[PDB]
Amino acid sequence: QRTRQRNETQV
Amino acid sequence: MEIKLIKGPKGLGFSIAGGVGNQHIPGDNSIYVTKIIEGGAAHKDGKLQIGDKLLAVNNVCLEEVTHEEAVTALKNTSDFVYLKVAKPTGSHHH
Repeated sequence: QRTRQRNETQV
Repeated sequence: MEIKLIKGPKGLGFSIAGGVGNQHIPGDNSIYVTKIIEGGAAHKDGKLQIGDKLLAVNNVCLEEVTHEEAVTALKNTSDFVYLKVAKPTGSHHH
């Protein structure tokens, strides 16, 4: 639940 | 369409958004490159565009998976990434 939906995240 | 990236201290150097519930394009539940980070591998080698649909990473399927589940697959990369991209398939392709 760190990366999540309705938000982008850098890989 | 495949893009080999060298993963490093800035990661792969891009930001994705897509996946089950995080679908970037209405009707297309794929992982989409939403941002590209400065000096990132995908910004240098990447020849990648914001709006690209990731099919897979290291040929691990990113097709209709949870955003975090996908991001974890791109995160668990070291010094080499074989990025598998397609242009928006179930939507307006570009």
